[PDB]
Amino acid sequence: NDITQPRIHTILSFFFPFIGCLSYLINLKYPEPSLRRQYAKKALCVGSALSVIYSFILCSLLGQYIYQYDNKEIYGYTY
Amino acid sequence: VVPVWLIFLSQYCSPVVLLLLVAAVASLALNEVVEGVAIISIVTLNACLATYMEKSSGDAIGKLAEKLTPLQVALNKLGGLIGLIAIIVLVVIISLAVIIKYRDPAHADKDPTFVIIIIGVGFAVSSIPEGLPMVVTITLSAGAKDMVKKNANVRKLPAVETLGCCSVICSDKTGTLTEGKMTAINAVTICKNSSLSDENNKLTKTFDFYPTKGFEPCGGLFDSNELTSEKKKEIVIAKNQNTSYDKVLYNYGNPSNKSVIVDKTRSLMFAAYLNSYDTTLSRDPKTLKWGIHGNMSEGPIVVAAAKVGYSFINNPNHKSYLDNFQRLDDLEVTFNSSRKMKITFYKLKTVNVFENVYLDKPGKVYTHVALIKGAPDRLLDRSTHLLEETSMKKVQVSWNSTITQEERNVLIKKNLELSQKALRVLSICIKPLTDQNIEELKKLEDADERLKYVNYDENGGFIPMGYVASFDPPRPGVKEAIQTCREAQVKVIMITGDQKPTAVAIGKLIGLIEEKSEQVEDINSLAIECSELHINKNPNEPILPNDQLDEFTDKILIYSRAQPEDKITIVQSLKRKGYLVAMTGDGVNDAPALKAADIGVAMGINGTEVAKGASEMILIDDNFCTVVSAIDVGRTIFSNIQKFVCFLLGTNIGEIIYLSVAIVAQMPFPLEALQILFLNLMTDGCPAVALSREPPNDDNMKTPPRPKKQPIMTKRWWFYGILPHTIFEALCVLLSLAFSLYICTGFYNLNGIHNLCKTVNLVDVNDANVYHEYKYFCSSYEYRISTDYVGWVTNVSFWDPQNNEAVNFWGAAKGKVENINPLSDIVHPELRLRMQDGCSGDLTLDENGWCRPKDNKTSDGYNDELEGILKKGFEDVTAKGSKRGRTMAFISAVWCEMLRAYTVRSWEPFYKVFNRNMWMHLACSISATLTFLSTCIPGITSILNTTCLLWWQYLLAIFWALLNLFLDEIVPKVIYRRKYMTIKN
Repeated sequence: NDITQPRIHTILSFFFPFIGCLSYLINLKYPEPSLRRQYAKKALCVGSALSVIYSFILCSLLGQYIYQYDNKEIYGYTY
Repeated sequence: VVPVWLIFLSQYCSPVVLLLLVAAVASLALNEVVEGVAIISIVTLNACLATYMEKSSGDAIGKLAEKLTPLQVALNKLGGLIGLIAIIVLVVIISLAVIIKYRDPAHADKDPTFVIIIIGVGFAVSSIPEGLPMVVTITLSAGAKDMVKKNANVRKLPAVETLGCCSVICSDKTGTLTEGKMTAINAVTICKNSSLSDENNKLTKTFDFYPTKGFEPCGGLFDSNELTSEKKKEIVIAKNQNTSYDKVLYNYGNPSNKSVIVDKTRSLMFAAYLNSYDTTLSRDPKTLKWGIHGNMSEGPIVVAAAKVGYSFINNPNHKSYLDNFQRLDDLEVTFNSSRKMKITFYKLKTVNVFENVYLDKPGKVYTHVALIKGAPDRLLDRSTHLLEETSMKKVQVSWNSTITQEERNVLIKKNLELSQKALRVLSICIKPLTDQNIEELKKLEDADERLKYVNYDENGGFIPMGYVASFDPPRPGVKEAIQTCREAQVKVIMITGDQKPTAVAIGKLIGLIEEKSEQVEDINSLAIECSELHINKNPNEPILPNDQLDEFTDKILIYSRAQPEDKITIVQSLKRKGYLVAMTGDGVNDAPALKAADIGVAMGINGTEVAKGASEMILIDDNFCTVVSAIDVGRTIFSNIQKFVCFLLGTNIGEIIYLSVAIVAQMPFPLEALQILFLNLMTDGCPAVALSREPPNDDNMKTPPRPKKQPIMTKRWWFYGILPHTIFEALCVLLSLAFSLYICTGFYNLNGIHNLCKTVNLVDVNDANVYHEYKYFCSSYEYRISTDYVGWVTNVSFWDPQNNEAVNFWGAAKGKVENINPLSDIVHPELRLRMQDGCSGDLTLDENGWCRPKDNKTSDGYNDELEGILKKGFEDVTAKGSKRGRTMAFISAVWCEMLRAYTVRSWEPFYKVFNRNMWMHLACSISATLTFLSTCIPGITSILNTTCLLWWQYLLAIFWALLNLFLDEIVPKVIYRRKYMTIKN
């Protein structure tokens, strides 16, 4: 019934998105109307959205700066 | 229980898993095992989740209330049919693609027939609903868990399925609809020639108890006609003070008010109390809450007595007063549903007086008294004499005159008025007796069954003194629950043992009978007594013919004067009429009725072991409203499976449609062999399985009950939901693939891409007129988005003369160029410098200066490092562009099928119900994250054959999926809303 630890998990999820989902996974036992489970739902939503966005950004950067440049091939304009 | 390993092994026997294992033969045949293994991975994951949920249902069921469910076997059959149809269609499409010499711009080193066969196998594995048994198991187990959470313990898994389709509820009034805490409300005193009476009848008068809160003993008796709410609330005020209600109004229950009327009321209450030796008032040991022990029906008499005295809490001397009246245990008549009265015998401490009411009879001394309590309808008819008030001195039994017909009607219409207002009435009678009368009663060979001597006598010794009316308060939520049932079009029938006017009154109070039904006689049209269920209108006749009973009782809503064994007839009639009967009972004699009912319901704590062993579910809540929530959850359990099957069909038909269109239109296949297996795993399993935990819709408790014969897919889910999503998804994915290939390689169809690569023919040496084929140059047009330049660029492949090997050159020239001439000024200076010195040795330079081998270059070593030639399997710019385009199409397909999960959930527009489920958020983001990561992880991309995209490429791939969210904001769910969700046009 403590609101502090799901909030801590929500904040910490900004540096590792899998933490937010773990937050909802761990305290599902608590009753739904409790503030702890509501903040756990918020943690899961934040973790999921940040997971999608972080995967997008990481993959885009990885492509544009590694996979765009195969070592052996040659590149000219706009490369 | 079934062994866990046996449960895990058994789930592979479902038809869809069997079909997937049939497709897994590719791992043993001459095919790619690295892609056929993933089918086993999907099957193993589904089996693991399903066996976990089945094992958990084995815990939530059985131990908490004490092989396939018909829905499960029907849905397994449906999944098998879907798999067979998909396999047949894909077989036709793949045979068409093989008869035509179809081939891909990539996969040049492999045989096209094997590639297209493996792609068809992957499409078959996707289109077969391999997750259907797993989702049905999860939905049923989670539904049972939800039922247990809502105080409804289901004993059998099939009970969860059958509850949603239930169309009638039969519940006992007492215990289920109304709480068993009966409290006294009025009491009527009967004495002719009395000085005080109601409406100047001079024979009867009514009295009212206050306060009337549950089983609380303190209070008194007052006059009904004078106690308004204003005078009642001031009596409630200062109730903590000692007994002083006389300051407000005359309290007839105060023993200090020794008057004739008070004497009669005391006599009636003392006669009532002596019949209640089986019950006693009590208080909780940890809370100042009153209570009652013993029979529930006898309870309110003791509480009523405590308000006029005759209780240990009022005076400790009451124990000796009761001890003065010894009891004759030999003649006691026990109460049961067949007799409907109970008789007790006691000895008096006097000669011919009882609570100042005189039983004087010449030549007889009445040392004993017989007290009777029971239903008025079985004691009033045999009444012989009443009490009479003589002058203003004493009340004596009127031995002088028998009860006339008008005198009987005096009691009759008062009983009629008191039985209304939802009050049940108990009539108390007496018979004076002597020692010789007790000896005669003991000499009777008959048991306590008849004891006819008490009721009938040649001297007419049978006196009813009055009535006691008690209210049976309805449970707090029963009215809302019945209103919800009416909105759900599930018929609600009350079965009760109370009298017929009482039954109709309590039904009207709790809302079974509306005031709008007064246009017809609700007294007889809906509420009937059980005596009417026989051809002759009396219980002696056994039964009434079925062909008339089924037609007579189809309008009836309330049954009165019922018996536990009669419930069987009601269940049979309703079952013959076509309803799915859920009947409630305690199990003493109605266990066969519960068993014969479609959904037996044990009455929780009050129910016996037989009821809990015969019923399909147990109401631990001890409340009727739980059955309504039970029907709601049962309906949600089928609705979630319906949504899941809609998702499956609407995505896995669109897959086949766009594959067929790609093959027909000579486009590259929109998905790889294992890309489609990854798509299947990332749109079923997650988030399609997350549809199993959807909360109830706003109209799932408003639609009529689903008939059992109704198919899972009504035509409403075909004209909208399935077909308009398959067509839209095919359009979106095909347009994404076409625009993707146009952006990435400059052409959108296989003919354009293949003609885009230049080939040369070399005549064989050992075989005359036989020609080998090679490629010596490739072009491509790729759209570019960058800070420096936005627009088309051209990329080429050629045999590099400086490095003497095939190389890939990107961005040779800005804008599309028909024939790239490296000696021109348009070409990038590096490419011009790399070949301006001329071709390397023995090579040709006539056609634009590219390095093509001369016509005499043939050797039997096909693709064996021949100079001037790109090797087979080398990734030309055409092949790389096609791979990038197929990656964008794959991501678009995943985000098009996954986003359907957000519009399947409810017919309401998705923006209102977005946050309604969290498991769908988890599964949707898992799918999205694994889609983005599968195209950038170096290990995964080497087997999925995907290449990592640019940021604007990812936005372009996703946007073709968000265009499929116009399935909600435009058409056709708006059409469905306007045609069915609109309350009125």
